[PDB]
Amino acid sequence: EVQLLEQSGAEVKKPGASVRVSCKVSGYTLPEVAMHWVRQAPGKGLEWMGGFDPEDGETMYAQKFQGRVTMTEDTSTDTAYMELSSLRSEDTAVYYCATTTPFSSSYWFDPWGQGTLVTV
Amino acid sequence: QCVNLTTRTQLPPAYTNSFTRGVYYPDKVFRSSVLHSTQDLFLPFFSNVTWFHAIHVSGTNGTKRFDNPVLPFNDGVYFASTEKSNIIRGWIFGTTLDSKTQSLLIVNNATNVVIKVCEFQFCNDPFLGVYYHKNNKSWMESEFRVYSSANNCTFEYVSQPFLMDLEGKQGNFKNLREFVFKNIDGYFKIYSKHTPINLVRDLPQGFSALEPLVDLPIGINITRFQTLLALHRSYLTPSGWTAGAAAYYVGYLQPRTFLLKYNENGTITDAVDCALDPL
Amino acid sequence: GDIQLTQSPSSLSASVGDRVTITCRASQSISSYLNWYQQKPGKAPKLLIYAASSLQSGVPSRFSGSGSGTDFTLTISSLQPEDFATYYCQQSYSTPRTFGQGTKVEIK
Amino acid sequence: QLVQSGAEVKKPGATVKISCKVSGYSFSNYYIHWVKQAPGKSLEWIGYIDPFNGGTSDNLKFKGAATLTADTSTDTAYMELSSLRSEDTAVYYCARSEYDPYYVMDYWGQGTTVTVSSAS
Amino acid sequence: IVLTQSPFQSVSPKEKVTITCRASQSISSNLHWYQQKPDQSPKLLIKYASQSISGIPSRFSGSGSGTDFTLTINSLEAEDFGIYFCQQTNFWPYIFGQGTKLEIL
Amino acid sequence: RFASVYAWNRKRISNCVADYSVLYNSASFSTFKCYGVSPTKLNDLCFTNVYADSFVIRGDEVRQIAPGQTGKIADYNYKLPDDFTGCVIAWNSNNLDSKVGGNYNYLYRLFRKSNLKPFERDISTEIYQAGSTPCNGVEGFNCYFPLQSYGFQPTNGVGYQPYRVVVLSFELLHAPATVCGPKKSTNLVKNKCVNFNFNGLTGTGVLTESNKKFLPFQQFGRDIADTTDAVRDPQTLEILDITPCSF
Amino acid sequence: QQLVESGGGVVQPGRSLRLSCAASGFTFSSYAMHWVRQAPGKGLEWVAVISYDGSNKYYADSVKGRFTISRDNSKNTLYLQMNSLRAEDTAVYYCARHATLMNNKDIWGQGTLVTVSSAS
Ligand SMILES: *[C@@H]1O[C@H](CO)[C@@H](O[C@@H]2O[C@H](CO)[C@@H](O)[C@H](O)[C@H]2NC(C)=O)[C@H](O)[C@H]1NC(C)=O
Repeated sequence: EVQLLEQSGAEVKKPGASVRVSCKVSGYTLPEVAMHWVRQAPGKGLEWMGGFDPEDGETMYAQKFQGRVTMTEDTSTDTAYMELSSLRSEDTAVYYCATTTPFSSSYWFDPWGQGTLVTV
Repeated sequence: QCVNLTTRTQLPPAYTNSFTRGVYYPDKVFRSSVLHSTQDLFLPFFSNVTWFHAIHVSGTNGTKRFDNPVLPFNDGVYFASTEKSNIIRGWIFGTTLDSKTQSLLIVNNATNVVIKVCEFQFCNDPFLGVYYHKNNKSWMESEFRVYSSANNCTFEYVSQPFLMDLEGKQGNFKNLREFVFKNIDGYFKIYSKHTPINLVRDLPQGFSALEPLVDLPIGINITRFQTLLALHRSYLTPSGWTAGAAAYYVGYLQPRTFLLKYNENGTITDAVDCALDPL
Repeated sequence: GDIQLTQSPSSLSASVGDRVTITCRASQSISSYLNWYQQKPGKAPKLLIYAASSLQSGVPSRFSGSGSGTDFTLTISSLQPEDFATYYCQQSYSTPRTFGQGTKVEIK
Repeated sequence: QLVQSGAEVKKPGATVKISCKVSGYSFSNYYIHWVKQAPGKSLEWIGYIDPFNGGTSDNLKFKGAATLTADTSTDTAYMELSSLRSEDTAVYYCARSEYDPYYVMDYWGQGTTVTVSSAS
Repeated sequence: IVLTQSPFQSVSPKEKVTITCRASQSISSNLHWYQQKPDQSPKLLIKYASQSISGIPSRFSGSGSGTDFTLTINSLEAEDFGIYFCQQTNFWPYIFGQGTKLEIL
Repeated sequence: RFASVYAWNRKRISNCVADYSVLYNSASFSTFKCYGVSPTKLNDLCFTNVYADSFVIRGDEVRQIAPGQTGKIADYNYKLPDDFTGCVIAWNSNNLDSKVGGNYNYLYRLFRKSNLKPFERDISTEIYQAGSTPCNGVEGFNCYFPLQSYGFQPTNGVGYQPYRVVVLSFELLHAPATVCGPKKSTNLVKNKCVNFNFNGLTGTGVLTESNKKFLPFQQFGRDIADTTDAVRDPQTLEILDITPCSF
Repeated sequence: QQLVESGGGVVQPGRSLRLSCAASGFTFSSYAMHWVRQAPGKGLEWVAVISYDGSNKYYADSVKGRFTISRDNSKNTLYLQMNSLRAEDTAVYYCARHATLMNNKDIWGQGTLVTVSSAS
């Protein structure tokens, strides 16, 4: 059905910087699938973040990560940028891009892009 | 873009008899109760009209079957759309349906009809990609599912919707929308009628006194065409297209004499052919 | 060879409202292809005089470039406290382009 | 200095051609204003011609086919006033003008009245 | 671009007599002033309403701002007064004012 | 906004309404000069492709702009051929073009590699070699930038204020003439047997009104003797009947 | 109207680093651009030129390590690859433009620090 591309790739930064995560899509286009994100630290669980809201048509953000994390969307080239800032110690983790159905009422993340580790 | 969904099925086109159909208003004068006679390009009476079942929902496991090959536009085409919800859309007329020959492209959206005589590049399966806009919960129609480029354009136009579906009846409806496409010496002439068709899908024995919409200067000799279908992007069904079921009728025109009985209101009620039978 | 420049003086401690004379001498005879730049340490070089004899917008007549040939002069008048910065002379005659070593007006 | 033709009296309906010669400067590089002066009333700008080209920016107040031609051989600007009528029994002036919008009517001709009656 | 400067003049001579061209809302910096005599081809006195052309005495000065201009004939005698026309500018219809006739005691 | 004059806009206008009348209703263009023949006589005359040459120049730069004349703007920016049936329409736009500090959005070609050809322009930023030694797109000696910034300030003089100039080069080509005005269309009189001239259709008779439903494609009707019976208006579309008046 | 430069840092000598200068406000296509070097306490030393109008690259023979300059004009950007580095090249780099008597476009970036040393 759908082939999801890499989100950022190999990204490594020393403390005191900021990195984007541009989730790319293929087989579909951007304004026909809602985006979502998952922190996954090595040896830890899942930590949902970002997200597009099926209700309100708004692009969600984790209540625990409001203000710190933002997102933009370029629908033509299908690039969904996820901007991090205010780097801390435990920030290093795999940042998975995922997606839900365009219409509404979906909790699952069936396609994803194998995530991206960051550096602190 | 323009998913290559032609399945595998040619769907052998069936045949129907256009009993009393394809009689448009050919003249520029309003005649009242006048038994005129016209030497124009009409659809022959009781002629083999190719019924094209366009989207063929199969009974085995659904798997609707796609259609609309490149039908010849030899002289003029009598198009009869019966579909309830407007799966049918504008058409992709043109000699090569490619560049260097401006392929006339009609496209009906709910807002307005868009007529473009440009040099389009239609891919394998020109259709309407009616996908979910997902902003304000809309139904945005990707039109690049029809062609791959739009350039070298000489005519462009926007008018009132051709395919007006006033369903509102749920039976006794699916208005027979009839359009005579007529390429008179570089002038695409379109005719029309919305008729409250009674039967399920067969052409009823009514007098389709087609009224013309527009006469657009083209200059190119259109020899082929193919209707466009509104396909909805399906979901994960426990890429995805082919919503609804589509069936229409295509007849061809011939330069044959007709008799035209106008009424006291100047409408055509009786119409008898001349090269049909001795009577 | 390359076209050499010499900025005299390379540093000059000034006071309020003097008439300082910053000469840029060239190794060759350049008609007017010399410019002047103002720069506080850490800022961008703000052009002061172009063609070595023409003022710049936003900068009043307190700056005044003159000269020709090999000898050019930034002749600054009525030195106000925000004039004390690092000034540069620039050639644009031939390639490569060489800038002055910098001259620093500072308060005493 | 500009010179015109003598005062003329003409017929209604027909046309007339007045001329204006120039001396003292380069004709072909100096516009020629044409201005009417009504009988015992104010002035009226009827137009001007470029001496080199057909720069006949014509006034719209009266469309009496008052065309403006010229000739640089004899240095004469011709105002051809057609459809002579009671509204044309005024005195016409050729005037020196600037070749730029600096248009000033400073050097004039003698002024030629074109009287219009029921007869000569 | 209408000009309605002054109907006419009736004052004792040799005074700084003013004629005020009250132009319309077309505030045009350029203007002109010409002197017309009874059955005489007029001649532009004040060019651009600020500049003086060669051969004009300084008895009649011209000034003004925006639309409203003025012409002050200072020490105008019994041998110079006549009609004084205001002349318009760039605004395409070059309509001239109704003039300023000058009669004196 | 308008364009530069080194790179002016070539607006090809076809399929146009009567607008020369509106161009007279404006009555604000400073340099409203019109060539070939006097402007009013081009009112109902229709050209095929009117080329609006859109740019902004100076009040002294329009001195050079004239059919067949030379000058920096008329030689490196926009040359006007001597044979000109068009219409030069310039108007002072100091309020619009110039802004506080200097409107440098427009540029102009002070000097060029060569001269300009009738009704053309030069957008080539390639640095011309004013002298002999080359620079090959770079700056230096014997080479200068082809583009230069205008002085377009709110304090610019009347001879320097930015004049917005559209040169409606009216072009009569062999294509069907599109851009024409009312074409001498006099007002219709009704209920008077006359010779109606309906887009060349000549015919005599009492012109009443018609209730005859002419579908939009039906302008004029016809009879059994190829004689029009019911007609319609070209300017303000309205239907009419005919009865040839008494013989 | 603005210039952004890539992130600088420390690098082991003899390596190569791509340095980007992206512009905003007006395009780099119509103009040329320069790379200049400034060490702490050093005067402004021009390094390289790029000119998109034609096609050519001019380097400084004083500092000639084949720091190759190229364009990405789709997004107003230009790349200088620093090759064959040495300890003295540790300095801040500036994306510049020269106003040579015709235009007024002398725009300079914020400037980033490149460091050529084996000690991070
Ligand atoms: C214009 O197009 C029509 C339709 O393609 C051409 O008519 C066809 O001509 C071919 C070759 O002779 C026949 O095989 C088809 O059967 C014809 N179709 C019909 C029924 O019209 C026509 O010749 C073209 N005209 C020009 C000048 O190109």
